[PDB]
Amino acid sequence: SLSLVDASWELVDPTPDLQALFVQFNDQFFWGQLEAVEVKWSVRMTLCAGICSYEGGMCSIRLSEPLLKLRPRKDLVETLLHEMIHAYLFVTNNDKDREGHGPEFCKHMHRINSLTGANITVYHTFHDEVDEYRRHWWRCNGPCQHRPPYYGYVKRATNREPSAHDYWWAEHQKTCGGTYIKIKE
Ligand SMILES: Nc1ncnc2c1ncn2[C@@H]1O[C@H](COP(=O)(O)OP(=O)(O)O)[C@@H](O)[C@H]1O
Ligand SMILES: [Zn+2]
Ligand SMILES: [Zn+2]
Repeated sequence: SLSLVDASWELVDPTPDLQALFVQFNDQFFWGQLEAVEVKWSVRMTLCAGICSYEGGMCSIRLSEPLLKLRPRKDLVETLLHEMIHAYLFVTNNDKDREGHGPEFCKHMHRINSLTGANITVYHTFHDEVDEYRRHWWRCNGPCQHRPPYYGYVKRATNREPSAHDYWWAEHQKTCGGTYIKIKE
């Protein structure tokens, strides 16, 4: 069975094996196609539970140890599978939907949920979180997408774009110099 909803889905895993999960899911759900993709824990990241970075090539996934270590297994697994769908669309040159999570995303999302009983979702909060999260997102198109601890992200409560108004702006200009493309609000 490919079912993931077992006894232990709603419970914290003190010793997750992220590499093993990746290998398993590449084989079971992505037809082996994610060979070039790598997956790492971050002990530093907090703006996102999960991210991808694409060299535009090699694809990287990062999972937030701060946000996931104490959460139920299901949240690690659903976050990882969400990121692997983005990775798959990148690897297969099928990431041309206008939306972040357009029809292509929902096909894999819906399909993997069918196979496993999981609930991968198009939103990037946890199912139990309330509505007190920042909705306006930018991502830098410079090298800092790969750079810890923000991976290019800026998440704000209003449409307040990254600018010289920001205390960190001059630094980012020197250390990256990329431009902040609007994504969430
Ligand atoms: N040097 C940096 N380069 C790029 N982004 C940075 C840098 N320093 C901070 N940031 C951005 O600023 C955020 C921290 O801002 P914060 O101090 O929480 O104020 P705000 O209320 O504007 O979010 C980070 O999450 C990241 O998006
Ligand atoms: Zn996503
Ligand atoms: Zn940048």
